[PDB]
Amino acid sequence: MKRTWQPNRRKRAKTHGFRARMRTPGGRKVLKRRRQKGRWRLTPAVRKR
Amino acid sequence: AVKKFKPYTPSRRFMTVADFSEITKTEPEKSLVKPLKKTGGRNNQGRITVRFRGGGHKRLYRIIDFKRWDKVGIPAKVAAIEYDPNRSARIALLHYVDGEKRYIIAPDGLQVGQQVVAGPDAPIQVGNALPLRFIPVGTVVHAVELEPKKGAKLARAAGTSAQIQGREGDYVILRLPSGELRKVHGECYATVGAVGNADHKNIVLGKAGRSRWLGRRPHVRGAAMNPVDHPHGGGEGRAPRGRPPASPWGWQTKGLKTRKRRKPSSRFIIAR
RNA sequence: GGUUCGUGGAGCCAUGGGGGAAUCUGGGCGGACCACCGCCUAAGGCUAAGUACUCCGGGUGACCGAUAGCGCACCAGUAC
RNA sequence: GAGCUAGCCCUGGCCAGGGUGAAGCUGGGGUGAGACCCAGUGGAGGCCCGAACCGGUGGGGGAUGCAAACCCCUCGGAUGA
RNA sequence: GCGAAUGCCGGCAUGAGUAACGAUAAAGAGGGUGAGAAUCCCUCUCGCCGUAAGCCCAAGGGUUCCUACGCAAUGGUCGUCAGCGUAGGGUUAGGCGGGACCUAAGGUGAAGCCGAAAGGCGUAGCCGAAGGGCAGCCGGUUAAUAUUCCGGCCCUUCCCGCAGGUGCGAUGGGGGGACGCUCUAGGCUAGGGGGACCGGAGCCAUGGACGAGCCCGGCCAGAAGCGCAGGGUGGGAGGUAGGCAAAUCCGCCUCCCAACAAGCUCUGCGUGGUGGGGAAGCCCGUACGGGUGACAACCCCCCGAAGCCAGGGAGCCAAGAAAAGCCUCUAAGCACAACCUGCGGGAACCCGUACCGCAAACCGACACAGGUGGGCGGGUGCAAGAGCACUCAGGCGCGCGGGAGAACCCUCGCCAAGGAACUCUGCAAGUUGGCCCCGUAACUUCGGGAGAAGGGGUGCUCCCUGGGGUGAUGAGCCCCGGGGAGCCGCAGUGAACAGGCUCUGGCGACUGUUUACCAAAAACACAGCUCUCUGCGAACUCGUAAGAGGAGGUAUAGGGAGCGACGCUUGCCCGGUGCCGGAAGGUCAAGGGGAGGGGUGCAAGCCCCGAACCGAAGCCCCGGUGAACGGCGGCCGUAACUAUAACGGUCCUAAGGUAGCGAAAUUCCUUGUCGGGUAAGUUCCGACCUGCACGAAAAGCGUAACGACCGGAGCGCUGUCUCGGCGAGGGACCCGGUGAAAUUGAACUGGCCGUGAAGAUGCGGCCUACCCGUGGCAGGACGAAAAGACCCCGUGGAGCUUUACUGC
RNA sequence: CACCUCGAUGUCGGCUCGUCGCAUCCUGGGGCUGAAGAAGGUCCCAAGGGUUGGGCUGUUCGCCCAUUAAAGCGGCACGCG
RNA sequence: AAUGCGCAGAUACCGGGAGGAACGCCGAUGGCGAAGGCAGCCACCUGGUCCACCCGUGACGCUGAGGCGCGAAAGCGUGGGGAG
RNA sequence: GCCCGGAUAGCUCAGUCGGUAGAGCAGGGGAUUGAAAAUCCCCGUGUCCUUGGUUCGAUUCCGAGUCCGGGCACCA
Ligand SMILES: [Mg+2]
Ligand SMILES: [Mg+2]
Ligand SMILES: [Mg+2]
Ligand SMILES: [Mg+2]
Ligand SMILES: [Mg+2]
Ligand SMILES: [Mg+2]
Ligand SMILES: [Mg+2]
Ligand SMILES: [Mg+2]
Ligand SMILES: [Mg+2]
Ligand SMILES: [Mg+2]
Ligand SMILES: [Mg+2]
Ligand SMILES: [Mg+2]
Ligand SMILES: [Mg+2]
Ligand SMILES: [Mg+2]
Ligand SMILES: [Mg+2]
Ligand SMILES: [Mg+2]
Ligand SMILES: [Mg+2]
Ligand SMILES: [Mg+2]
Ligand SMILES: [Mg+2]
Ligand SMILES: [Mg+2]
Ligand SMILES: [Mg+2]
Ligand SMILES: [Mg+2]
Ligand SMILES: [Mg+2]
Ligand SMILES: [Mg+2]
Ligand SMILES: [Mg+2]
Ligand SMILES: [Mg+2]
Ligand SMILES: [Mg+2]
Ligand SMILES: [Mg+2]
Ligand SMILES: [Mg+2]
Ligand SMILES: [Mg+2]
Ligand SMILES: [Mg+2]
Ligand SMILES: [Mg+2]
Ligand SMILES: [Mg+2]
Ligand SMILES: [Mg+2]
Ligand SMILES: [Mg+2]
Ligand SMILES: [Mg+2]
Ligand SMILES: [Mg+2]
Ligand SMILES: [Mg+2]
Ligand SMILES: [Mg+2]
Ligand SMILES: [Mg+2]
Ligand SMILES: [Mg+2]
Ligand SMILES: [Mg+2]
Ligand SMILES: [Mg+2]
Ligand SMILES: [Mg+2]
Ligand SMILES: [Mg+2]
Ligand SMILES: [Mg+2]
Ligand SMILES: [Mg+2]
Ligand SMILES: [Mg+2]
Ligand SMILES: [Mg+2]
Ligand SMILES: [Mg+2]
Ligand SMILES: [Mg+2]
Ligand SMILES: [Mg+2]
Ligand SMILES: [Mg+2]
Ligand SMILES: [Mg+2]
Ligand SMILES: [Mg+2]
Ligand SMILES: [Mg+2]
Ligand SMILES: [Mg+2]
Ligand SMILES: [Mg+2]
Ligand SMILES: [Mg+2]
Ligand SMILES: [Mg+2]
Ligand SMILES: [Mg+2]
Ligand SMILES: [Mg+2]
Ligand SMILES: [Mg+2]
Ligand SMILES: [Mg+2]
Ligand SMILES: [Mg+2]
Ligand SMILES: [Mg+2]
Ligand SMILES: [Mg+2]
Ligand SMILES: [Mg+2]
Ligand SMILES: [Mg+2]
Ligand SMILES: [Mg+2]
Ligand SMILES: [Mg+2]
Ligand SMILES: [Mg+2]
Ligand SMILES: [Mg+2]
Ligand SMILES: [Mg+2]
Ligand SMILES: [Mg+2]
Ligand SMILES: [Mg+2]
Ligand SMILES: [Mg+2]
Ligand SMILES: [Mg+2]
Ligand SMILES: [Mg+2]
Ligand SMILES: [Mg+2]
Ligand SMILES: [Mg+2]
Ligand SMILES: [Mg+2]
Ligand SMILES: [Mg+2]
Ligand SMILES: [Mg+2]
Ligand SMILES: [Mg+2]
Ligand SMILES: [Mg+2]
Ligand SMILES: [Mg+2]
Ligand SMILES: [Mg+2]
Ligand SMILES: [Mg+2]
Ligand SMILES: [Mg+2]
Ligand SMILES: [Mg+2]
Ligand SMILES: [Mg+2]
Ligand SMILES: [Mg+2]
Ligand SMILES: [Mg+2]
Ligand SMILES: [Mg+2]
Ligand SMILES: [Mg+2]
Ligand SMILES: [Mg+2]
Ligand SMILES: [Mg+2]
Ligand SMILES: [Mg+2]
Ligand SMILES: [Mg+2]
Ligand SMILES: [Mg+2]
Ligand SMILES: [Mg+2]
Ligand SMILES: [Mg+2]
Ligand SMILES: [Mg+2]
Ligand SMILES: [Mg+2]
Ligand SMILES: [Mg+2]
Ligand SMILES: [Mg+2]
Ligand SMILES: [Mg+2]
Ligand SMILES: [Mg+2]
Ligand SMILES: [Mg+2]
Ligand SMILES: [Mg+2]
Ligand SMILES: [Mg+2]
Ligand SMILES: [Mg+2]
Ligand SMILES: [Mg+2]
Ligand SMILES: [Mg+2]
Ligand SMILES: [Mg+2]
Ligand SMILES: [Mg+2]
Ligand SMILES: [Mg+2]
Ligand SMILES: [Mg+2]
Ligand SMILES: [Mg+2]
Ligand SMILES: [Mg+2]
Ligand SMILES: [Mg+2]
Ligand SMILES: [Mg+2]
Ligand SMILES: [Mg+2]
Ligand SMILES: [Mg+2]
Ligand SMILES: [Mg+2]
Ligand SMILES: [Mg+2]
Ligand SMILES: [Mg+2]
Ligand SMILES: [Mg+2]
Ligand SMILES: [Mg+2]
Ligand SMILES: [Mg+2]
Ligand SMILES: [Mg+2]
Ligand SMILES: [Mg+2]
Ligand SMILES: [Mg+2]
Ligand SMILES: [Mg+2]
Ligand SMILES: [Mg+2]
Ligand SMILES: [Mg+2]
Ligand SMILES: [Mg+2]
Ligand SMILES: [Mg+2]
Ligand SMILES: [Mg+2]
Ligand SMILES: [Mg+2]
Ligand SMILES: [Mg+2]
Ligand SMILES: [Mg+2]
Ligand SMILES: [Mg+2]
Ligand SMILES: [Mg+2]
Ligand SMILES: [Mg+2]
Ligand SMILES: [Mg+2]
Ligand SMILES: [Mg+2]
Ligand SMILES: [Mg+2]
Ligand SMILES: [Mg+2]
Ligand SMILES: [Mg+2]
Ligand SMILES: [Mg+2]
Ligand SMILES: [Mg+2]
Ligand SMILES: [Mg+2]
Ligand SMILES: [Mg+2]
Ligand SMILES: [Mg+2]
Ligand SMILES: [Mg+2]
Ligand SMILES: [Mg+2]
Ligand SMILES: [Mg+2]
Ligand SMILES: [Mg+2]
Ligand SMILES: [Mg+2]
Ligand SMILES: [Mg+2]
Ligand SMILES: [Mg+2]
Ligand SMILES: [Mg+2]
Ligand SMILES: [Mg+2]
Ligand SMILES: [Mg+2]
Ligand SMILES: [Mg+2]
Ligand SMILES: [Mg+2]
Ligand SMILES: [Mg+2]
Ligand SMILES: [Mg+2]
Ligand SMILES: [Mg+2]
Ligand SMILES: [Mg+2]
Ligand SMILES: [Mg+2]
Ligand SMILES: [Mg+2]
Ligand SMILES: [Mg+2]
Ligand SMILES: [Mg+2]
Ligand SMILES: [Mg+2]
Ligand SMILES: [Mg+2]
Ligand SMILES: [Mg+2]
Ligand SMILES: [Mg+2]
Ligand SMILES: [Mg+2]
Ligand SMILES: [Mg+2]
Ligand SMILES: [Mg+2]
Ligand SMILES: [Mg+2]
Ligand SMILES: [Mg+2]
Ligand SMILES: [Mg+2]
Ligand SMILES: [Mg+2]
Ligand SMILES: [Mg+2]
Ligand SMILES: [Mg+2]
Ligand SMILES: [Mg+2]
Ligand SMILES: [Mg+2]
Ligand SMILES: [Mg+2]
Ligand SMILES: [Mg+2]
Ligand SMILES: [Mg+2]
Ligand SMILES: [Mg+2]
Ligand SMILES: [Mg+2]
Ligand SMILES: [Mg+2]
Ligand SMILES: [Mg+2]
Ligand SMILES: [Mg+2]
Ligand SMILES: [Mg+2]
Ligand SMILES: [Mg+2]
Ligand SMILES: [Mg+2]
Ligand SMILES: [Mg+2]
Ligand SMILES: [Mg+2]
Ligand SMILES: [Mg+2]
Ligand SMILES: [Mg+2]
Ligand SMILES: [Mg+2]
Ligand SMILES: [Mg+2]
Ligand SMILES: [Mg+2]
Ligand SMILES: [Mg+2]
Ligand SMILES: [Mg+2]
Ligand SMILES: [Mg+2]
Ligand SMILES: [Mg+2]
Ligand SMILES: [Mg+2]
Ligand SMILES: [Mg+2]
Ligand SMILES: [Mg+2]
Ligand SMILES: [Mg+2]
Ligand SMILES: [Mg+2]
Ligand SMILES: [Mg+2]
Ligand SMILES: [Mg+2]
Ligand SMILES: [Mg+2]
Ligand SMILES: [Mg+2]
Ligand SMILES: [Mg+2]
Ligand SMILES: [Mg+2]
Ligand SMILES: [Mg+2]
Ligand SMILES: [Mg+2]
Ligand SMILES: [Mg+2]
Ligand SMILES: [Mg+2]
Ligand SMILES: [Mg+2]
Ligand SMILES: [Mg+2]
Ligand SMILES: [Mg+2]
Ligand SMILES: [Mg+2]
Ligand SMILES: [Mg+2]
Ligand SMILES: [Mg+2]
Ligand SMILES: [Mg+2]
Ligand SMILES: [Mg+2]
Ligand SMILES: [Mg+2]
Ligand SMILES: [Mg+2]
Ligand SMILES: [Mg+2]
Ligand SMILES: [Mg+2]
Ligand SMILES: [Mg+2]
Ligand SMILES: [Mg+2]
Ligand SMILES: [Mg+2]
Ligand SMILES: [Mg+2]
Ligand SMILES: [Mg+2]
Ligand SMILES: [Mg+2]
Ligand SMILES: [Mg+2]
Ligand SMILES: [Mg+2]
Ligand SMILES: [Mg+2]
Ligand SMILES: [Mg+2]
Ligand SMILES: [Mg+2]
Ligand SMILES: [Mg+2]
Ligand SMILES: [Mg+2]
Ligand SMILES: [Mg+2]
Ligand SMILES: [Mg+2]
Ligand SMILES: [Mg+2]
Ligand SMILES: [Mg+2]
Ligand SMILES: [Mg+2]
Ligand SMILES: [Mg+2]
């Protein structure tokens, strides 16, 4: 069966990216919380080239 | 005419395709005066604002000349009559003495090698465009400006045409394709003749497929949905409207006039 | 809209719309209104302290004592 | 949150091999001129059979499963919405 | 201060040495190693993939690659092995792919517009790719990289320079790039099949063969120049009022040559100096390569692409990207600049480059019988084929095994006689099945129904014979056939793939779409018909707005609604609701208006209420309108046999159901009543119609053709059945290894009659009964599972409706 | 009526397997009779064992076809998922 | 007579504009046509028919099953049009 | 089965706070006609469904019923 998780690095950085979060007052508050909460990773860790 | 097919396949039985005999040695359009890329997309920024649009062959817009007035006096030769998927009418490609090339929504009768031209000067004959105030009251005429220097906007959808009824000063009474009698400005240009391809209205698509090729998606009947969706929705084994026939949105769709009354546009019209 | 004030006799202070003054014998207010009697000066701006809070440092505790105490006394917001 | 699912937009890719034989042509015949009727060429089609691919009709099996929808046999579509 | 909250956390039990151990592709043995090996290594047998279970690329993953040490744990067993632990190595470009290029949707966004704030739009530009553009192929080496290192040959850019050409010169003009689907021609190539020819280590086995025997191999790359296919392309000279400057460029006119060409060009394919590869077998050989085989040969035929020349050709309608590179044109500028063409020498960055990659390394909590895009994907045979059988290369036997040889289950095979009697239903399973040739009915929209139905042939041997394509008009090679004799079996598409067929109803015209995870349908859609709104800053939709979709559309067009191919049709009622038209009237809110009255002042005043009357839309009222919401009768009496009732009477209305259908997907009474099929028919088909309660675009009645739709017949065939039997394998069972689960008040948990909250193992009486297991069956433990999904109750909640209320 | 069960007692019919009751359908006895005989009617004993296969409908039932010694009725949570 | 139309102002009259259809008088028992039919005016395309001269061919004629064409009105299809 | 409504001249119906009840047709006598219709002119007629009761008095008001017509008969 075709499931719900089809990995795509572009789609990730694009969707949950840092520059992504930073553009929307909504995404800016996410980073804000994650920081307060101590989250080691503020954005979904993902690497390409 | 209009080609017809033999029932060598159901749906091929009733399908009729227009005939492109008056399509001149063209077929492909001249990349120059058109074609511009044509942005397809069935909605505005975000949501769809017009249901059932989408799919349908790739198209190339043909930037056509809807105000032949730029070239007053400059004549031009009817060089060709091309096919134009962005409209029902056929378009006439014409080379001007000027060396300039443009397309005019090909009028009916218009023909290859013919010479046309626009202006007050222009001779009242199929092809020529002039302000309405010079077109001999009574003659039929297509592609008409609604307001001066604002670009032709009436009659131009195949077999369409308007007719001069008479004048009342700066205005001339016209009878548009609607049967509406409206006063239009005299300085408003109008090219004489009657669009053409008056047979268009007789093509029988033949199969759902054809509507699809035209970017026309399946249209769902209201009563045939659930009440969450449409005024006509639910009930059970079929069902009559059960209330004044409505639209997904609620407005009665059988009689209820939508034209807003206090529009300045009136006082220039007289029944439809 | 604010005030205890939910039209209430509903003033006062705010203001979106229309109308639209005056300079001190001018003008606002004392709960409709009017008259006396009084208070006060609008339509520019600033102003310590007394007040609030605790990320942070300290002292204390008829506060807990590793299922308690912060979610973590343990490389914990980590693993997952 | 549309990296599942639904729709659309942009740009690319894919569809074994068989069959049927439309229109048009071309020749012949026909007539005043024609319609038209024969051959042949022709290659049309939400056309036919059938892989891939896309499905998921009927039955069986599975039922703390290989699997939170699977497997087997059988069926649907397969140049087209 | 806890025994209970289907309490929470943790721990440990029960079921239990039980079910399992993840595709029924399969194993066996001999040697190694080793504390220990069914399970690791090697060899030899055997089976299994092969349009793959084999290769290469992209994504994703990220060291899982290789190597040396290792086994606790992880690998459903074992493990000396590992994709597992420790450590060490390993992934090297100017030309490959991204980037120092271009633009697509879409993002972002100078102007500018809009929003209470956040923020929302937005001509350019910028960003944005597997699209356009762009310079390398063949070999060789590593344990592990290679179009990256090495060798051969071949290219691209930039900077400087020398030489020779030229008005050089843009982010600007122009051209080009540049484009659909289907079908295709001519040459090539990839790929493959032959060889009486060439190069090969060997082999003659068991009856025969030393034979023009068997087995192996007979290639690859390659600048210039040549060839051979093609693809691109007119050349001149004049005018010029267009391409928002200019043009010598395009574009227009005019004349001069050429003209199904040539020339110029640009690809591709051959050939090419030359470089490189180079089996089988046999010997070392752990491994797992190396040698030898060679100074290997490297040649001739034939089949031949869905690939190449390619922007080739034809036809069709649904009429099929942009931008840069690249040419050409000129503006400023500069013309001791500058380009262009040669030829030298220099310069040439960043990132990826390991490995898995239809999977044990990606998505599915697992080394999960699932999902995952592109290219290659040999041979033979069967008409073809990417099908089916076997098999190359290559890769596997799926990570528990050994025995048994019960029930029962799974998948499977055969069966006497009969055959659908089985059942809701011939559900299932059978029958039929390929190709060639006969030959096929109603009805029909002339296509179709057709593969209708129903038959016949199909193997092999010998003789004769007709055509083609390739060689040259013969030879060989391939590709289609015709005929004439004869052979053998039960059987010739001798295996595998590959329709059971009729007759007749219902619904839907048809191909399509749907409830991902119980419905594929008579449902949705669909061409087509009608109604209605919309004159364009359209109507309508999204948005507070700007803005946008509609549409760069303009009534032969857009939106809404309903029907729903097509044929014949689509009656009557606008009285209530709706919508449309009514510059009169009645009513009607702020508002204008002030008759009149009031409160206070000594008063001027100041503040208050407030009748006429003038005040919209809406409503009332007058009209219209049905493919607008909707509606479309009752009771009596009548004909000279009866019966009925053409006719009559009278109430009822807005009018009183027309045609056509009718016990119907609609009929209650009803298996209605006659016919038909049947030995027998609540079903079915034809009828008749007191049609409980059809009926004309929520269409009516038909209809060819379609239907994995639903009903009723019949023929064929059968284990569906009478009625079962036997047999196969995977399980079940036994042995060794590993080892769960829901459940569980606790148990020392028999039967009958009674009793008991009214169905007791647990109470009474009586009867039975030594203790404990194993394989089975499922009546009970009101057995498990889900604090019933029905019902009702909560002044519980949600979704939906409307002439409920109140609001926006 | 609503007493156990709504923290679940699966609720028609068929199939399979039955087992029991008797208020007996058959067969065995027996008294009557408007019982000549053979057939019956009727009632009393008596289940020990028998109690057919089809068509129609989901049917239970029922109606038919063809037979039969007969083609019994009923209870077992309208016995039995 | 009643429907119906008319003070929300009809009828009657005047002016303007739209549209469709048929064409007064001439028209006559008239004419043309093979029949059906054909009537305001104009232009073009075209058939048939009579006369005079008696010039040319030289019987090439008549009819005509079947075929083919035409064929009022109503009616049917697709679209348009719509005053009476 | 539960609820609503109707039961007035021979047929089809109208009507009444209560009190001498009508219409159309049918039917009866005349007239017109040669004679039937049509058409004139004259006419009754109704124990106002039954049964209890209220009232001074009911077909007219109330209860029960009888037959007829209409609606409901669901989750089961
Ligand atoms: Mg996806
Ligand atoms: Mg990506
Ligand atoms: Mg993506
Ligand atoms: Mg840290
Ligand atoms: Mg980050
Ligand atoms: Mg990474
Ligand atoms: Mg069709
Ligand atoms: Mg083209
Ligand atoms: Mg938009
Ligand atoms: Mg946008
Ligand atoms: Mg957006
Ligand atoms: Mg929306
Ligand atoms: Mg266009
Ligand atoms: Mg047009
Ligand atoms: Mg169009
Ligand atoms: Mg004029
Ligand atoms: Mg629809
Ligand atoms: Mg629905
Ligand atoms: Mg609704
Ligand atoms: Mg919704
Ligand atoms: Mg609604
Ligand atoms: Mg509805
Ligand atoms: Mg409805
Ligand atoms: Mg529903
Ligand atoms: Mg219904
Ligand atoms: Mg309704
Ligand atoms: Mg509206
Ligand atoms: Mg206007
Ligand atoms: Mg109109
Ligand atoms: Mg209108
Ligand atoms: Mg209040
Ligand atoms: Mg108060
Ligand atoms: Mg007040
Ligand atoms: Mg107040
Ligand atoms: Mg106030
Ligand atoms: Mg005050
Ligand atoms: Mg204010
Ligand atoms: Mg203010
Ligand atoms: Mg004023
Ligand atoms: Mg003062
Ligand atoms: Mg003063
Ligand atoms: Mg003073
Ligand atoms: Mg003063
Ligand atoms: Mg003062
Ligand atoms: Mg104040
Ligand atoms: Mg005051
Ligand atoms: Mg005060
Ligand atoms: Mg006071
Ligand atoms: Mg004060
Ligand atoms: Mg002041
Ligand atoms: Mg600080
Ligand atoms: Mg501090
Ligand atoms: Mg502190
Ligand atoms: Mg303590
Ligand atoms: Mg602890
Ligand atoms: Mg803790
Ligand atoms: Mg502890
Ligand atoms: Mg802390
Ligand atoms: Mg904790
Ligand atoms: Mg600490
Ligand atoms: Mg500490
Ligand atoms: Mg740590
Ligand atoms: Mg998506
Ligand atoms: Mg997606
Ligand atoms: Mg031919
Ligand atoms: Mg097809
Ligand atoms: Mg299935
Ligand atoms: Mg299925
Ligand atoms: Mg089961
Ligand atoms: Mg299992
Ligand atoms: Mg098929
Ligand atoms: Mg307790
Ligand atoms: Mg507990
Ligand atoms: Mg529990
Ligand atoms: Mg145990
Ligand atoms: Mg075991
Ligand atoms: Mg057990
Ligand atoms: Mg298991
Ligand atoms: Mg396994
Ligand atoms: Mg050794
Ligand atoms: Mg040893
Ligand atoms: Mg193969
Ligand atoms: Mg295959
Ligand atoms: Mg990684
Ligand atoms: Mg490693
Ligand atoms: Mg490696
Ligand atoms: Mg490697
Ligand atoms: Mg070690
Ligand atoms: Mg070791
Ligand atoms: Mg170990
Ligand atoms: Mg281990
Ligand atoms: Mg260790
Ligand atoms: Mg393991
Ligand atoms: Mg495992
Ligand atoms: Mg060892
Ligand atoms: Mg390894
Ligand atoms: Mg390099
Ligand atoms: Mg290199
Ligand atoms: Mg290089
Ligand atoms: Mg750089
Ligand atoms: Mg650079
Ligand atoms: Mg760019
Ligand atoms: Mg750019
Ligand atoms: Mg991009
Ligand atoms: Mg790219
Ligand atoms: Mg392209
Ligand atoms: Mg590319
Ligand atoms: Mg490159
Ligand atoms: Mg190269
Ligand atoms: Mg090499
Ligand atoms: Mg090596
Ligand atoms: Mg290496
Ligand atoms: Mg290499
Ligand atoms: Mg290579
Ligand atoms: Mg190296
Ligand atoms: Mg020099
Ligand atoms: Mg020089
Ligand atoms: Mg030059
Ligand atoms: Mg110069
Ligand atoms: Mg130049
Ligand atoms: Mg340039
Ligand atoms: Mg340039
Ligand atoms: Mg250009
Ligand atoms: Mg093609
Ligand atoms: Mg080659
Ligand atoms: Mg070859
Ligand atoms: Mg071959
Ligand atoms: Mg030798
Ligand atoms: Mg021998
Ligand atoms: Mg031998
Ligand atoms: Mg021998
Ligand atoms: Mg022999
Ligand atoms: Mg030989
Ligand atoms: Mg210029
Ligand atoms: Mg010329
Ligand atoms: Mg070698
Ligand atoms: Mg050698
Ligand atoms: Mg040699
Ligand atoms: Mg190109
Ligand atoms: Mg360009
Ligand atoms: Mg200059
Ligand atoms: Mg310069
Ligand atoms: Mg140049
Ligand atoms: Mg040189
Ligand atoms: Mg450089
Ligand atoms: Mg750089
Ligand atoms: Mg590499
Ligand atoms: Mg690599
Ligand atoms: Mg590496
Ligand atoms: Mg790899
Ligand atoms: Mg692997
Ligand atoms: Mg690989
Ligand atoms: Mg796969
Ligand atoms: Mg696979
Ligand atoms: Mg693949
Ligand atoms: Mg998998
Ligand atoms: Mg495994
Ligand atoms: Mg072979
Ligand atoms: Mg063969
Ligand atoms: Mg084959
Ligand atoms: Mg075949
Ligand atoms: Mg095989
Ligand atoms: Mg055993
Ligand atoms: Mg199996
Ligand atoms: Mg048998
Ligand atoms: Mg049979
Ligand atoms: Mg038989
Ligand atoms: Mg077969
Ligand atoms: Mg067979
Ligand atoms: Mg027949
Ligand atoms: Mg048929
Ligand atoms: Mg058939
Ligand atoms: Mg043989
Ligand atoms: Mg034989
Ligand atoms: Mg076969
Ligand atoms: Mg055969
Ligand atoms: Mg078949
Ligand atoms: Mg259908
Ligand atoms: Mg349809
Ligand atoms: Mg279908
Ligand atoms: Mg489903
Ligand atoms: Mg289907
Ligand atoms: Mg549907
Ligand atoms: Mg539909
Ligand atoms: Mg229609
Ligand atoms: Mg229709
Ligand atoms: Mg929007
Ligand atoms: Mg647009
Ligand atoms: Mg419908
Ligand atoms: Mg028909
Ligand atoms: Mg009405
Ligand atoms: Mg009306
Ligand atoms: Mg109405
Ligand atoms: Mg009306
Ligand atoms: Mg009015
Ligand atoms: Mg007054
Ligand atoms: Mg008063
Ligand atoms: Mg007064
Ligand atoms: Mg006073
Ligand atoms: Mg005074
Ligand atoms: Mg007043
Ligand atoms: Mg009004
Ligand atoms: Mg209607
Ligand atoms: Mg109708
Ligand atoms: Mg209407
Ligand atoms: Mg009667
Ligand atoms: Mg009727
Ligand atoms: Mg019918
Ligand atoms: Mg009937
Ligand atoms: Mg019947
Ligand atoms: Mg019957
Ligand atoms: Mg009969
Ligand atoms: Mg019958
Ligand atoms: Mg009816
Ligand atoms: Mg109707
Ligand atoms: Mg209707
Ligand atoms: Mg019908
Ligand atoms: Mg039909
Ligand atoms: Mg289908
Ligand atoms: Mg179907
Ligand atoms: Mg069987
Ligand atoms: Mg059996
Ligand atoms: Mg056996
Ligand atoms: Mg067995
Ligand atoms: Mg008991
Ligand atoms: Mg006891
Ligand atoms: Mg007891
Ligand atoms: Mg047992
Ligand atoms: Mg049990
Ligand atoms: Mg409960
Ligand atoms: Mg539910
Ligand atoms: Mg309540
Ligand atoms: Mg409530
Ligand atoms: Mg709602
Ligand atoms: Mg219970
Ligand atoms: Mg219960
Ligand atoms: Mg319980
Ligand atoms: Mg129960
Ligand atoms: Mg049945
Ligand atoms: Mg019954
Ligand atoms: Mg019972
Ligand atoms: Mg039962
Ligand atoms: Mg069950
Ligand atoms: Mg059952
Ligand atoms: Mg006039
Ligand atoms: Mg006259
Ligand atoms: Mg005549
Ligand atoms: Mg004229
Ligand atoms: Mg004379
Ligand atoms: Mg003569
Ligand atoms: Mg006629
Ligand atoms: Mg007519
Ligand atoms: Mg009566
Ligand atoms: Mg009455
Ligand atoms: Mg009555
Ligand atoms: Mg009488
Ligand atoms: Mg009475
Ligand atoms: Mg219920
Ligand atoms: Mg209900």
